[PDB]
Amino acid sequence: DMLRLRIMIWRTLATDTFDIALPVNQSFDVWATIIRGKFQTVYRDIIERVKS
Amino acid sequence: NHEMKKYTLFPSQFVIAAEHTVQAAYEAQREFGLDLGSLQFRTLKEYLSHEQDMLRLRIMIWRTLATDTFDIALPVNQSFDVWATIIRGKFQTVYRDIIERVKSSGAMGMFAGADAASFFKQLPKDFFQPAEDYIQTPYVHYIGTLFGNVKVYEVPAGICKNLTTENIQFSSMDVLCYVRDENPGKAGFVTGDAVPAIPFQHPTTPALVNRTTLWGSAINDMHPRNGADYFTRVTLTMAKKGGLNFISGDTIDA
Amino acid sequence: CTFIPVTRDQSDIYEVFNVAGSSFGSYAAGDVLDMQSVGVYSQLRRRYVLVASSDGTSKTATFKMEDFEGQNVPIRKGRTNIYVNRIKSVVDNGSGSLLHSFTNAAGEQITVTCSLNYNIGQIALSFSKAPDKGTEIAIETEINIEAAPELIPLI
Amino acid sequence: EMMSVSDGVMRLPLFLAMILPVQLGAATADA
Amino acid sequence: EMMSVSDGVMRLPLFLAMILPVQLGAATADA
Repeated sequence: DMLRLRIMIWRTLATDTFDIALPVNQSFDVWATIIRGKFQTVYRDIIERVKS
Repeated sequence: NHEMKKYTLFPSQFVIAAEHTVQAAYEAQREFGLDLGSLQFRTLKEYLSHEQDMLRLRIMIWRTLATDTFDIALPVNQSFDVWATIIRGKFQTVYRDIIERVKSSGAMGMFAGADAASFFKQLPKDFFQPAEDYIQTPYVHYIGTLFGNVKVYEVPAGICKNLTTENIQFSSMDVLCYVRDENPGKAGFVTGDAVPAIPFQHPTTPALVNRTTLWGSAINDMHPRNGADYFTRVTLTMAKKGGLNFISGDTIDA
Repeated sequence: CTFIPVTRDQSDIYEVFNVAGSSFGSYAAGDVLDMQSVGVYSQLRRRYVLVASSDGTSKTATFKMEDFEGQNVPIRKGRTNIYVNRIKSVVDNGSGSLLHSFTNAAGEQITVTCSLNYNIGQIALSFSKAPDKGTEIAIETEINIEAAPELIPLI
Repeated sequence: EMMSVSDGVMRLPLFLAMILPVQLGAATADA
Repeated sequence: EMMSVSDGVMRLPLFLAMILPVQLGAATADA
């Protein structure tokens, strides 16, 4: 299992960055929506590259 | 007094073909069991339609003149309802300009990029109605409707880039708006089929060659009388003081 | 992870790709055609950009199919149009001519005359006076596949 | 070299699977 | 100039539709 994890982490090539610090004057709903949007975009990109 | 004028239309043609040899067909049959004729026929059949649909979009995007700009970044300390109302008002004004120019009425629609669709998917439930059981695909597909009138379609980033490497200009932040008109004499974009595709099968050549051809005629162009006024191109910027960009989730100069 | 049976040391996988057989239009030989493929192919009505940006001092411009295509291509008669600043004009005269006029930015009138050669697809343009600095010219025509039975794309 | 130890035996490739081209299409007929 | 291939025909146009001007008006009688 540890070797599986090592292979998966080592052979990755795609990278992305996203700041996660919560704004001072914002509730959790807006930040959760933004995070959901970002992750949906990431998965859309992975589906587009894979085409499956 | 009064005066008159005239306009004219005419269709175009298309043609495609495919061919293969007997030895290759027999080799494929013996090795893997595949048949070349059916595969080639099917590929031609799908590719003709696919190219026609892509050419339609190329035609629509190439011949627009109207432009508009807007900033989509959220304010740092604002909720989504107010921003959604502002978006709705801006888009209502944009659509009102089209009706003002063409002096008619009809359906409503819009073309959106990947990032624009991603932003639109973040709107509250009453503003945006997602498509039922929608699953993402890398095609040009329908993702739902917003405001209850406008139907939207998402253009993948790869298709946008493949358009951009041509002379056609388009970015993932660009948005195309259009109005479909059903009036008897007035229409924005017209299409039709003068002669459907006619398959042609040729007998085996004395050189042992099998060949198949397709031919037909159709019309795909914009209406000669006041065509392009039905379309506007809207681009969205992502730079304002005290805002957040969902691409990176960072404050902008604040 | 995904589980697959393994019984021997080597295992082979094969796939098939769609390939543009003929080098024509946007595509070339060996290019892959897929879901996101965009380009002109198997379509006869096409448009080309002649001048991206005028120099402000030229009165003539020539369009030859030998540039945007490999060789000479016949053109159907009475099916050509001229775009000036993405504004189209009437179709050409049947025999050999085309007449078009557009308004200058300062408000003057400029006339454009065109001479056509259908056999080799050559069109010559002449202006009454040089256009402005920022101006583009585009030409829309269609290929006379009847005259040339070849050049039909393949897959 | 010798068949007594490993690597000295020839190997038989095995045909596993075949992949066919995916469907093409677009949806721009609304306008 | 042969009739079989169906290009040498002279071809005839069609009427399609007629278009008339829309009505005019304004709503300023409230004041």
